[PDB]
Amino acid sequence: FGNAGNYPHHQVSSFTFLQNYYCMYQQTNQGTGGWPCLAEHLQQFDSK
Amino acid sequence: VYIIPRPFSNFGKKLSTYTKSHKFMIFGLANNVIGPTGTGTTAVNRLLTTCLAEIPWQKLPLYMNQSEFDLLPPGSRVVECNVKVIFRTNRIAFETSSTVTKQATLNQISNVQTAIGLNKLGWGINRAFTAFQSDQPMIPTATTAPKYEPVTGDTGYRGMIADYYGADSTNDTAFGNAGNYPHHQVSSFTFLQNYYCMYQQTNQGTGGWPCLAEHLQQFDSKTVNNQCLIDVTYKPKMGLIKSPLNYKIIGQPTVKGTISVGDNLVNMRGAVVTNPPEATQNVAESTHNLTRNFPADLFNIYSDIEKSQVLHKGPWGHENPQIQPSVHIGIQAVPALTTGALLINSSPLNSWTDSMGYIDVMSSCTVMEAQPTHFPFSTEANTNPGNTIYRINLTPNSLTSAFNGLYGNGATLGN
Repeated sequence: FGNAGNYPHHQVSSFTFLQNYYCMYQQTNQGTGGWPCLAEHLQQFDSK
Repeated sequence: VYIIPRPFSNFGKKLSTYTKSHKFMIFGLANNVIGPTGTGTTAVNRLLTTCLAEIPWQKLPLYMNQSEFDLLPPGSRVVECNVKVIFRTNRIAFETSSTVTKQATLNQISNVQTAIGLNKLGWGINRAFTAFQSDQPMIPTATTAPKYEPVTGDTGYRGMIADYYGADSTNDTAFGNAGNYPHHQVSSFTFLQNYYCMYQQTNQGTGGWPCLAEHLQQFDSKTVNNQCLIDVTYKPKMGLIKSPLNYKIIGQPTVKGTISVGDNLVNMRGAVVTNPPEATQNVAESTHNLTRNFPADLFNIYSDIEKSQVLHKGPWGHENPQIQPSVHIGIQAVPALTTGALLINSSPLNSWTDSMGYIDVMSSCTVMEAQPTHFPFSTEANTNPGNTIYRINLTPNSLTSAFNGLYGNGATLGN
């Protein structure tokens, strides 16, 4: 509420971020072979 | 009647396919002020340079990675393999600096240029990776052995393979906040580390710079933009890419009565051949050829990492007692360098605006094979001399494509 505190955003159009991005896990020795291929599981367009 | 039906062992043929979307980047290397002899060995010679970046559609890794290669059965041969590229776009700098010279501009005039056969077929050499210049830094300076495999003066740079695929779940040098990334596997741009140029020395032979311009096409980039300008393919004349199949020694008389000599009067040609042009001259050349014929069967590869080994081996792998010739075509994509707006006083043209092109390239190939066996207790895959395959060995490199033709590749190492 406040000049400056936690805003109704949605209720009054506001941008807000998508606070999570995604990634892949993998360790070292208890199992191993390389980074699989994301590229063949998500499509890419020329944005514009 | 009643025929008792014979046996049969039909060994099937594995036939795979591979693809990969590489995102390559080129720079508009300023029509490369020719660099004199890259080596203190050929010292008096030079390289007229182009920005024509080289797409390695001949080095196995452009198509498949470690494993896929790794797992190919013996006798595995690449059937055909293709590349198509799209001028996804190019980017040119914006001088803020006013500095120098180079007047700042929102203008932009750039132009793509592609070319095919030149490489192999014409009069040039792929000599790249380089060593170069400060602002108005697109012309370059140190020639160098073209890099496909990884290079190192103990520190190392490169790894085509690893550039596209990253390291091993354990390998240190990569994996890391900051070390050798899976790129391909997770879309990344990477550069086309080789550009192409032409060699030529001074006095033992002479007449001027031939005309590249009439051996590569040029488009107004923006026009050709986001449209694919490459798509040529090669069906290697002989692409046995894994150690061949061993013919087994279990027939009968003399052919295993003993391991002696079993030779015979055939009256048909059966050995690989050789041209040795005797260039000798006194003000423009005088040549002489001498066909040399030679042997056959020892192996094809070893280090296993000889995936970074060449593709079409038409000049050395004679399959069975016979013969043949030919070279994998070659292919280049790029943008002629954007000239600085060097006002008034430029009456030399030598100021060059940094510009980088993002070319989108997809590579694919087939390679396939069988795993037959004709002997009941024979261990390995096995065939017969009927084909067995045969290599032809030599002291130095066999056809070292990293140094210009005479159509086939001379077998000696340049620069």
